[PDB]
Amino acid sequence: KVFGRCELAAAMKRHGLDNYRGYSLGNWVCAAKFESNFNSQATNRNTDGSTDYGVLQINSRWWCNDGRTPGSRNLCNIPCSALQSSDITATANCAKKIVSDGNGMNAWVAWRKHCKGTDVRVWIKGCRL
Amino acid sequence: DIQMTQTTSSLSASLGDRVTISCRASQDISNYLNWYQKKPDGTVKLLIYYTSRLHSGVPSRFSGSGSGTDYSLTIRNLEQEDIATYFCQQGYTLPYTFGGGTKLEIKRADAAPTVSIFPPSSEQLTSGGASVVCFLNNFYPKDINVKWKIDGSERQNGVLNSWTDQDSKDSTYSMSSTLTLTKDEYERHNSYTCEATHKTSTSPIVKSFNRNEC
Amino acid sequence: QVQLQQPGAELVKPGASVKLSCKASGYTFTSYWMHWVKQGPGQGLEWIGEIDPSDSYPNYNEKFKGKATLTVDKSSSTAYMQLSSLTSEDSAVYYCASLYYYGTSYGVLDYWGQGTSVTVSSAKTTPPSVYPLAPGSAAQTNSMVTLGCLVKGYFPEPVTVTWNSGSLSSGVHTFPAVLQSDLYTLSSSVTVPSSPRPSETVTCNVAHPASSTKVDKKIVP
Repeated sequence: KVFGRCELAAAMKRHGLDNYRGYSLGNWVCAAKFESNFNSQATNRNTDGSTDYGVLQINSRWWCNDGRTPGSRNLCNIPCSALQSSDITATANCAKKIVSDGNGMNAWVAWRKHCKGTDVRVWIKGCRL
Repeated sequence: DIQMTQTTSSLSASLGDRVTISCRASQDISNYLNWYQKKPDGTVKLLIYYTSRLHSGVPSRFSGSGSGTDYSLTIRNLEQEDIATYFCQQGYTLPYTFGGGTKLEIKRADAAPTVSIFPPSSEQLTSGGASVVCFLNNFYPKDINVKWKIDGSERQNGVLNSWTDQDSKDSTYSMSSTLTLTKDEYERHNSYTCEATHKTSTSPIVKSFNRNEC
Repeated sequence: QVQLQQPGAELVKPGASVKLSCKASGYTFTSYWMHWVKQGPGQGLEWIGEIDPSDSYPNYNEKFKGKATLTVDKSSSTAYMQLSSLTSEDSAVYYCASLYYYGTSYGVLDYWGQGTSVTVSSAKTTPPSVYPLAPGSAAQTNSMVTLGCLVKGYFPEPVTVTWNSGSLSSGVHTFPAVLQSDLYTLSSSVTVPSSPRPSETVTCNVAHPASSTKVDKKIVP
């Protein structure tokens, strides 16, 4: 599945992501862009058995369980499958722990690179939230 | 889940000696070990996170160490508030599991129970009650095993104990060991003993009363 | 400045449910995860659950999946644990706590609450029965006589036991109010020189705020 900038922005908001840990919606919608471009099935093998899943590219070592990853901690208490879906409940909430782990959104390199410091507002501009 | 074991449930030493509380987890939880202090007060407080990082506020006295399956909290100069129970928890994964604890206690020199059995008050008997109280008082160690016996054989299905946490004056302990039979049962046997085993005495401490006393 | 207030006691009938409540302050409620640990009698602590206030997202301990039900209320800044179909075994002190200052990967709960001691009992309010414990005729009288009392069958706590309206009470030992079949039982044992009694007399004064039955029994052989 692929979400529309607003479609996603809506869901993200409907599952308390706005300002969470001080991060405003703009940041989570942009985050999803340069990460999966709103594509639920965007997987990515890593030279470390880890595989990043979902819109937000959540790793399978610490936060997710897929079976095939050695050193698994499953902190989000969730099977990776859940990050590949028509809804972001599992992805939104499971992202809440990640952003709550130290350095903010810098957990998402694409965000640090294409979003840290811009006027994220643009990304929700037109979306009736 | 991950089994967090602490082999020693109670540990004793004196106010000024170093104490070392152990904690061993089932699998390598890679330094994700935390130590919590539960004071008799009820409150719980974080002392160390991630094996050895002193939580902000804790006295440099507390020291954390270990890495792998073995860990341990080590208090340098045991003090006042230090007398509480110590738990260890793992952070490596869900569900979180904490150790069973390790209760500290001020070490004293031995003692022996000052036993003293009591026959059911006449009043209680009116209401058919039958409680044969026995008070072992001021002993140390607290390791004390009692044994109720009504007219020869032991009794278990009805005994009732209750200890008294180490006293602020010496240490010692004390315990009420009530036995409750029915009026009808009381009056059906004789020679009630309050048998008490306790390290300090090689010969088991006995104390009894036959109905025919007065 | 991070403060989880929490009701100290909570009496509950068996078969019913209680809704424990933990109220926060000093930080942005919804932006932080709420944790709850149980402490079984004479056992270790048990992690029971997790919940995110913002999207009300619970994270359970397989074991308790069905006993406890996490919930929260934002307008009030309060997390709630509801113990369904309460039973004997499920009587203990329940703590609410937070994951605040540390990185989620450390699983370090810091800034805990005080506690709620839930007691499951069907016994209605009941006044105790005080009984005097006088030593026997026998015993080649040793330097000390030890009297005692058996304030038994009351519910619920507390009950104050004092000897000689405080005057004597200075060699007492008051044992812990153990509970059995919905009721509690206490006891106290005074030790005083033989010279003082039966002559001068000692006397337990029992106080049961609830029934308000102030009792006092004579310790006479």
